[PDB]
Amino acid sequence: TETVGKFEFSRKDLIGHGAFAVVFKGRHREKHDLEVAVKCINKKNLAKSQTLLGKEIKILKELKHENIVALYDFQEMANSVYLVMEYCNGGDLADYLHAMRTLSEDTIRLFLQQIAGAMRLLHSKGIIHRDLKPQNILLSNSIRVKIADFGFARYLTLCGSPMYMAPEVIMAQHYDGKADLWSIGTIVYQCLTGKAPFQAASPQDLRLFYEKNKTLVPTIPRETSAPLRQLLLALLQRNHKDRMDFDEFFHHPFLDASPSVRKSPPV
Ligand SMILES: CC(C)[C@@H](C)NC(=O)c1ccc2nn[nH]c2c1
Ligand SMILES: [Cl-]
Ligand SMILES: [Cl-]
Repeated sequence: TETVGKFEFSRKDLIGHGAFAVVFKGRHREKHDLEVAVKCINKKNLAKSQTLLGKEIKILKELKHENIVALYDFQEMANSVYLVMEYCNGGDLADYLHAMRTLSEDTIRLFLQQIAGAMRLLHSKGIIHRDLKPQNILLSNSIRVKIADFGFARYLTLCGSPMYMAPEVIMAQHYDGKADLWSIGTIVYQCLTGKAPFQAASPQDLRLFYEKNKTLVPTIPRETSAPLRQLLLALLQRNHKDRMDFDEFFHHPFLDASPSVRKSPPV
């Protein structure tokens, strides 16, 4: 059993693994029923991992929201760094989509309302996440959504998953918070259809695709509701000048419950 301050964990309880972090389920050492997640360095990418976890500490100290993973404690050592965080017991959106294949528009609305709340705070603070993808949208059991993985966040060297990155980011142009809105659009599209809207054989081929095609239109199924169709077209604008801004996103009709009134749940 390893310890970080008043918290402990076994590496048997591996719950997350990225290029730049390994995450374990843990517990409070005094209150054994208090579950946590302990985010550690990935030694395969030590230098970068250390840098990113350091940055994440600094960002999350400033960010407190019900839809952003909470930071409870942290320790920074010479060759290692540890973040003690809110445990999310429902895995991530990547696992969920693999299992479900596609989500109902109602489920999408439920998750996106929560994302939108978190993003509202980022917007106010002038923070861009830059690495939004299904792997860092965490679920917790009434499914709560929490945005994680803030190591790449900046106030107004990125690597991750180019299929979720805005054209201006891929093309090494100026970007702002609207780059996160593109990412959200791609995620929403994937929840709806099971696939990313724009794919290529390689990151370089995706760049070439975005460079060549000054108008990008995602293929939205005929059966998609008018509000969701409109939202997806506006989020997935190639040129950020044309892309929906945060205000318009936050107040979009799709982010209101449909149906507005339903049955009370089965007894
Ligand atoms: C695997 C990493 C690269 C990343 C995507 N996961 C996390 O940062 C993470 C953070 C807090 C959590 N609390 N419960 N589960 C969690 C997972
Ligand atoms: Cl690559
Ligand atoms: Cl490439």
